[PDB]
Amino acid sequence: DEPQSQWDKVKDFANVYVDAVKDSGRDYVSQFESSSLGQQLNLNLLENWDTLGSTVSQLQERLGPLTRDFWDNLEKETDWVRQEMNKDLEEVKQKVQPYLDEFQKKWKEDVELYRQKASPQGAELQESARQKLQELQGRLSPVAEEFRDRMRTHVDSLRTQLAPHSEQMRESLAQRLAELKSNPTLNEYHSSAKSHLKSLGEKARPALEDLRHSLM
Repeated sequence: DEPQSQWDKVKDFANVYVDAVKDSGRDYVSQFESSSLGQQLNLNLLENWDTLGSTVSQLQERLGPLTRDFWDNLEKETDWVRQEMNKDLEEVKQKVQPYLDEFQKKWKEDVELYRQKASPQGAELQESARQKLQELQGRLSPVAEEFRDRMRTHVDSLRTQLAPHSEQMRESLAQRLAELKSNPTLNEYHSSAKSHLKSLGEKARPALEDLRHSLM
């Protein structure tokens, strides 16, 4: 029992780590979801050119486990980061009272949920499901274009979104425990959903500030 202004501080980082993990999910789902629909979509542009028929030569066959992959994948992550968004908010403020390890604890949780989204089993699933060939051409037909372009763009964008989110996650969570442990300062603002990414970069580790500016 020691009321003062700790509930406000804890509530800060609470949404911080959530803003990142949540931002990575929306971008992670866009790529994956774009791969499946983009596979049959691209192939169609090729056939429609003249053939005008389309089929399930692979675009559909792959689209099956594709959408289903990211589905259950993000389904857990998103559902977690979300439910934890508000939960952790009142959980961290209620844990600080009794003096718990919500700080080091959240680190084990956040990293857990990230290990999933960050590690899309679907990426290696489809990749290994075929194997016997790398990023290149070997089908002769014009279909290799959409396929190859999709194979590369798939893992490409996937790592493109996780690339930054990965470095930021290491910085946020890092300074996080340091903020509650060191206790540098405390702010009072019921941040709902307005420039949450901007305000974060301004008070985040020396690396996100670069993106905060270059991002209307």
